[PDB]
Amino acid sequence: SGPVPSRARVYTDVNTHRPSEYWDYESHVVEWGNQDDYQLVRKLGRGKYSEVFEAINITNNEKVVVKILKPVKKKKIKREIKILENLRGGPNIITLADIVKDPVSRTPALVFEHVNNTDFKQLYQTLTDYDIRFYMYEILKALDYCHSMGIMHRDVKPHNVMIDHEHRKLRLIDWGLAEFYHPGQEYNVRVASRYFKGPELLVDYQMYDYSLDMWSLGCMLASMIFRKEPFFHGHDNYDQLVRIAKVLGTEDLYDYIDKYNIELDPRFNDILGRHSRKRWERFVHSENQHLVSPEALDFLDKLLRYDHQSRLTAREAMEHPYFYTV
Ligand SMILES: Oc1cccc2ccccc12
Repeated sequence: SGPVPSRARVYTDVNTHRPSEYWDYESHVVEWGNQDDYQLVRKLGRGKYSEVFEAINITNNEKVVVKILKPVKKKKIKREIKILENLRGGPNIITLADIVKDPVSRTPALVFEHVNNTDFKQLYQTLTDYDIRFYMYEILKALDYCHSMGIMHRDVKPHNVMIDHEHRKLRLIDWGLAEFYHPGQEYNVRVASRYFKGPELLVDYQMYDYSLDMWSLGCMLASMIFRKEPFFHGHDNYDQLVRIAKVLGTEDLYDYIDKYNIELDPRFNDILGRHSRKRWERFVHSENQHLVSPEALDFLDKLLRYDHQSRLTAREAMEHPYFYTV
């Protein structure tokens, strides 16, 4: 009679005991300042619904980042602004400094604190075993904080992790896919980048929680310690699950779908196959052995699990021996 329900093991009722104003983003009143206080300097990047610029606040001569959001869908922006305002000031959370509109275009624009980002492809080659442990712990601080605030990022990936390595500063950015956790709520599974999508989304199990973020974090850790980017290299959403199965075996996938009474899409019939559970040590090679340790492997094993309930919470992850040196 449908799928078996599930709930978060931590911060389960944090939003339930909160007033609706905190999580009712649809009712949140957004007030837009004048963009004339900001002078655009140069374009930094371009997203599907966003153009990002480096800018100067002409009232204090401070550099900022301006995200000109394309009004593809309102409420989503309301959701992102409400979440950004709720988390504003939290450890390693990007600071939303202002919300503005250009007088002529009337285009919505989010103003963030400036982060002097080190290129990922440049970072990935200079980071030591210590650096990986350090930055993973910084990400866990941001995740345990937003989960405690009843929020799941739902888009954890390297490009959403901004690091100023010189200043050892880290920020979790892009909260446009983030959502408020409400126990028993069925969410849209079309979230996260393919490589970091958790098995719950690929099997279309809508009653997921903060643990989705812990799966994505595990994908990042695996790519970093094994120097294989991405780790689960799917070519589509269907193939992505097949790639997870090629490492965690097809036995636990059926155990997981049976535990939650999940109906597998017929598209999986001819592509899924039969696979065995691999030892994490099989991914160790000469090029990555300086980043691997029994602690790192035990920690990874406890994040990359089919069962979202069985994964370490961000708070449990922070207590792992892998972080004793931080
Ligand atoms: O050093 C790292 C550790 C964990 C995650 C990272 C994400 C981006 C760039 C570097 C990272």
